[PDB]
Amino acid sequence: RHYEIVFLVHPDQSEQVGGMVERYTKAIEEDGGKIHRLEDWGRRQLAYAINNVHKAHYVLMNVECSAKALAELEDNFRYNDAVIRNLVMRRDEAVTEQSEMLKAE
Amino acid sequence: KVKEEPFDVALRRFKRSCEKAGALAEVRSREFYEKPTAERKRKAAAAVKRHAKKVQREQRRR
Amino acid sequence: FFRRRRFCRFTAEGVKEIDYKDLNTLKAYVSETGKIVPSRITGTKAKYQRQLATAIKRARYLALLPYTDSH
Amino acid sequence: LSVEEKAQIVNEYKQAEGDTGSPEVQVALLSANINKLQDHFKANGKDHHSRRGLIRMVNQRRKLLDYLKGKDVSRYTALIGRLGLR
Amino acid sequence: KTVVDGIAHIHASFNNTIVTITDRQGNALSWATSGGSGFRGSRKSTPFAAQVAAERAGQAALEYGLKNLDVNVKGPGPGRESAVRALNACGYKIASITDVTPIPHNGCRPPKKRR
RNA sequence: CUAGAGUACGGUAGAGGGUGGUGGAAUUUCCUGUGUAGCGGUGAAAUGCGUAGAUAUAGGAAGGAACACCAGUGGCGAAGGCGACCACCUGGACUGAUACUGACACUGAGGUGCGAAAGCGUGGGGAGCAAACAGGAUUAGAUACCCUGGUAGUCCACGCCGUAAACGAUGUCGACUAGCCGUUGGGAUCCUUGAGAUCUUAGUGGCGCAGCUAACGCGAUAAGUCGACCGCCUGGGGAGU
Repeated sequence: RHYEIVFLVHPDQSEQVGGMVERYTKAIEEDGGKIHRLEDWGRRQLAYAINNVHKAHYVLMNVECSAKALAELEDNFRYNDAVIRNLVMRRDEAVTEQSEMLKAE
Repeated sequence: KVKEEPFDVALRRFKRSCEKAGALAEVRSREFYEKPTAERKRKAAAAVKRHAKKVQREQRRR
Repeated sequence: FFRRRRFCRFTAEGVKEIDYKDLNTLKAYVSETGKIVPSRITGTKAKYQRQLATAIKRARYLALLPYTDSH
Repeated sequence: LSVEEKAQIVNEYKQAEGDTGSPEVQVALLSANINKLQDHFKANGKDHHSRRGLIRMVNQRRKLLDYLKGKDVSRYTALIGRLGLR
Repeated sequence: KTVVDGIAHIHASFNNTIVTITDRQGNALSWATSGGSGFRGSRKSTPFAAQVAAERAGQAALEYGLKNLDVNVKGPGPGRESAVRALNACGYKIASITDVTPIPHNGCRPPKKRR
């Protein structure tokens, strides 16, 4: 429960990422997991080279699903070429919205 | 990294910035492998040389 | 007393669960080369120094902070 | 073991008390927890540091039975047969 | 042939010092070593011999121009900083000086300790 | 009967285990460009590697193991041991409030387990390091130290062996006995701004009075004053044979 999936996509797929949001989160709603934030940090420059690119498109997302929808997005990120890194987390708490992109501008 | 303005200034800004970063004593400890007991002697002798230094200075702080 | 106030950079505020998101905080605790500072220089309490080292290693993984001056 | 799985057992083998101290409460909680772990130790075989915790609970269970037998017999066999031990 | 704004690479071991003048493309123009200046022994490892080989690389570099240099210093040995002072002695605008140093985070294990 | 002991309830801290996954720096082998005479090594040299284009230098690919800085008289574990990040299962300890059980405890011959490293069996895997070994040097002599190479092994799965300066050279458990300076984690009280204050438990360090000790030295983490159970010692070799 209460995961904090953060994943970044390819800079050439940042146009297509709007359909990529609901394509993943609709399957979570099939499991029975509500989503408490969905932030899109945008196109930024990395600190180093990840498969010889330098821009990305960060996607922040906090999901509270059961053990099956976690098995979904664990596999779908591995079977993609848009997404280049991911990080699944776990907190034992709830989620408020609008963390830092106000302050990051 | 040191950019540049006379030249003698940027030397001493580079000899010092390398040492204040490090990577000169660490290279010198890559040329012989210490078994982890001998790395527990550095952890033992340096802890004595710090707690005894906090007390020997108090004699100067009398 | 600069090493004294930075202990209160986390304990005077209710910012106990630090995140790997506030890069404006984490750049105060990283040296010019990239390596992480000790805790007798900042003087932070060792509860938070352990908690500070995780948020570096996660932000380093997401390419938000470099490792060395090479890349 | 979960929280409500503890509350399911205390409601069942209560001695009309509302109280969690009696041996029929304590023996019941341990026996439900030994049976849960037996499939943890069929996947994890080389988990030795967690094998050590299970033998604490087994030896604790044979000490409360002899305290129970060392007081009464009627309370004893009404608990052995209701869990299927020995 | 004409190139400008080259890069000077300095490799400094405990027994020898190798200096190479290149371009941004990483192509050899002029290399010069401490052993080629005729020292060959205990005199080879001195920081004086890292000035003789430094200027001698800086004389076959004026075949192509190269009025601007970018210095990468690499190695633990002596003559690590004496070679830089023997670069603009030949009259080269040194822009920036940069440490490059191979430091393994864990790495392979090194050889055993001498006795 | 509730002071030992155990349960139920909040709450923190951790390189405590096991099963997968993913990183970045560096080393080596290989490919390709530029470029041309040495590189490497040492008290000093030599064996070695080089125009059949090395070292250097830039681009690319493959693969293996270890996990800088944080890191500390710092933590956790019954002991051996345990440091990349995340998920996954999973053991115990601390701290507070509160109810319950009402002595349910301690130790333990025999017996049962977990046992560093080197080694052994079948199968994988082969980056570096490196016994055996080979060559050079030193040397009256040099099997040795030092130098250039280099195999089993170290790595993984499964099974075995059971010893170490397996060390705090100190069996486990319980109760009393002046102080002071540190430190991990946790509640307190407190004027409140604290770089706060004092007190109290659970650890982990430095000095020290009584006391003990052949002396050195330990000294609320006893070798002090006392209890309960167990193991073990009886001159040196011969011989842990």
